Amino acid sequence: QVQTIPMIRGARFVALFNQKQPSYFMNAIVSLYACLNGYLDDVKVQYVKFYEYLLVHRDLGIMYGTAKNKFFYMYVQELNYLIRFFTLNSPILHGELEEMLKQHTHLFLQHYQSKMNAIKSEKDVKALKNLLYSCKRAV
Amino acid sequence: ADSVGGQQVQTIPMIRGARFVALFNQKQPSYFMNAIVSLYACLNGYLDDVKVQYVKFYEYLLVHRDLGIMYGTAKNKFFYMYVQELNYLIRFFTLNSPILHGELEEMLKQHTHLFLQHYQSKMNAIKSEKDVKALKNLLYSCKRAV
Amino acid sequence: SGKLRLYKEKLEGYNRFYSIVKTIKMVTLAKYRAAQGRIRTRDFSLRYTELAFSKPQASRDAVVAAKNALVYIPITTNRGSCGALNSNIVRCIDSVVSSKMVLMPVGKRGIDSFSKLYPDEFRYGIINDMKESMHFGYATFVIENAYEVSKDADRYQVIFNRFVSAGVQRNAVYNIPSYEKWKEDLADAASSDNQKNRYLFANALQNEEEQLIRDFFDFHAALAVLNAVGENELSEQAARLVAVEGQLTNISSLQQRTSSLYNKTRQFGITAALIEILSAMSSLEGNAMKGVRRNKFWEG
Amino acid sequence: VDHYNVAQDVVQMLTKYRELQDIIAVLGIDELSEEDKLIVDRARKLVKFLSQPFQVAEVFTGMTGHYVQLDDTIDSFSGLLMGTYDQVPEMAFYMVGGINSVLEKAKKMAEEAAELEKMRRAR
Ligand SMILES: O=c1ccn([C@@H]2O[C@H](COP(=O)(O)OP(=O)(O)OP(=O)(O)O)[C@@H](O)[C@H]2O)c(=O)[nH]1
Repeated sequence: QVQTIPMIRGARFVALFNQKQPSYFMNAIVSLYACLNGYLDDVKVQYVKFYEYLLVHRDLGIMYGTAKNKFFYMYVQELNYLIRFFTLNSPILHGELEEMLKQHTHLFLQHYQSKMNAIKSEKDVKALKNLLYSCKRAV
Repeated sequence: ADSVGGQQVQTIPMIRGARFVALFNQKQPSYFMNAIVSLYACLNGYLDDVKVQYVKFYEYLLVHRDLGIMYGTAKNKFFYMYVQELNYLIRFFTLNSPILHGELEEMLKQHTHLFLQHYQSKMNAIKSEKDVKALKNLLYSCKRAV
Repeated sequence: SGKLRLYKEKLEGYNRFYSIVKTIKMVTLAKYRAAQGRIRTRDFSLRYTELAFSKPQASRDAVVAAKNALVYIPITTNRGSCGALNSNIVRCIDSVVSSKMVLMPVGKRGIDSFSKLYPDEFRYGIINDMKESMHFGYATFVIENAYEVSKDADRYQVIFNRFVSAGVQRNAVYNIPSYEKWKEDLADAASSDNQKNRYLFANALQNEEEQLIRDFFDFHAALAVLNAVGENELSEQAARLVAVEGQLTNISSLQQRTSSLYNKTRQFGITAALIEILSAMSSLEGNAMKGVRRNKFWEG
Repeated sequence: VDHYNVAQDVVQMLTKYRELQDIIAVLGIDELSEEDKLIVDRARKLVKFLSQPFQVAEVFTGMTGHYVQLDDTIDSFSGLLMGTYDQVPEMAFYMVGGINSVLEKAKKMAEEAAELEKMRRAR
């Protein structure tokens, strides 16, 4: 099974398309940009939904104190119209967008995926499945 | 279903299915006693050693003839295929009953032994231009005789 | 209606096709289930054969300097439906075509493919009925014919299929240099530091008599042929099972596409016939006209 | 949510059991991986556990009927999927209601087996 770059991103895109409720414009576009730029290459397919949830409804950098962005924090819903206005590739919002994405990817791979890859107990497996079910149904 | 090529293997279920599917060929309706007896014989394996082509002839001898009486070997007291009034006894008492089960098996065993010993042995030894035709005509006649 | 039954006949044919193909799967699975044993008992007969013939040489110097017949013995299956094995082998042979190429293919498909493709180069082919197990005698028959085809041959090559796993069937090559070139290399591996791994093996053969060496050469050549045909059979049955499954699914998709057109046709046929009748009913009703009513209208 | 997760897990296991069933046809169960031989054991227990004896047939079949509660069914299947009841024999799930019935049937089967073995040793 040869997995080139297009194949990896396509699979991640398909997983992201799984939705139950309509998504806010800022959350959806940000997640699409992250996947398009390869930030989810290291993230396993089954963990994409959990990765997306942490990006929208959580903030890892603030949690672990490694964030320095001035404005581009995803809890700021007001940024949606700023993104709609300029673009996600504008120099105004491009640098901070990359920085927060890199920090979020680095923290997720370091803390969450590493632990999820080291689960063998049947009880823990059941807990992980329940967690994935909840995340898939909620962003 | 696997017999379309592959040289279908003759297990006991197949060895008995073929006889069943060959006993179902008939022209005139069969008296209940004759039909039930023939099915029972094929069900318990008395026709396993009988070739599929000779089944109808075997059934005809069982019904319209009595090999045991012919060779003076029959030992049953009442259970004979020429007693057409046993039909209602069989209807009241199933063939799998001690009243009739013992004699039924004895008659079937004796008839099967005599048939293999005398008739089928000669059939497998037919080598001629007229005997083969006579055998073929006989089998066809027995096909539509019972 | 004939049109509706045309689909029904078409779908009737596809049904029998599925049954027959499924019967093919049953046959191959039995042969594969009994041919799976070699997987356990292989990879040990050809140990000193490696030393005799294993020479990772370049692919150009070997064929460029051919002054004598280069004989090829591709392994091909008698029956089709195997897959791309025969096609790839032909591609592997087409890639090595030369002036001195002689072909002695194995199997009807190889003969049929190469008799048309390479009539002049093709001399004749060997055919084995897949009734007994692939034995030494068959390999000895391949070699004897190969020598008689071209005794003064620079090399004899065998191109077969190696069954790596149930879903992996690669193409493998056994190149067998004739006696003169082999004994010359065996003489250099003995004297010289070059070919260290073969130094002890070569000197242990030069000590013995020549006839023994010739017998040794033929014997190991036969073993290589025996391995190739044995593997090519196992790859064949494994490939046929994969291919037959593909045919089953293709014949199932057609059964689901011709059934829809048959159930769509019956619905349209019922609707149209009924519409025709009602149109005639309405025409005969419209042409009818009510006459003057001859009743006591005043009496009311 | 627990009901939905259990139901989807059961469906997934049954679907996998079908593909594994076809794989063994070409291979044999001994070839399958030990994950796919624990999954072919749990699935068979599930198939047997979805049967049930109905009280309407208490007369013509002779077996006391069962009326399994919703919560009891969810818990029983959830435990089975995890692997808690991996020691119970397969037949203990056949024509039973709930998890307690499974335990009772298993004990009766164990007692019957012990008595038969004890009788055999005597002779
Ligand atoms: O006139 C001769 C001389 C030698 N030879 C053959 O050359 C080889 C030399 O063989 P070796 O010198 O290596 O050993 P050896 O005498 O112990 O051999 P064995 O009898 O144990 O096999 C042996 O195989 C011998 O038969 C002949 O056949 N004829």
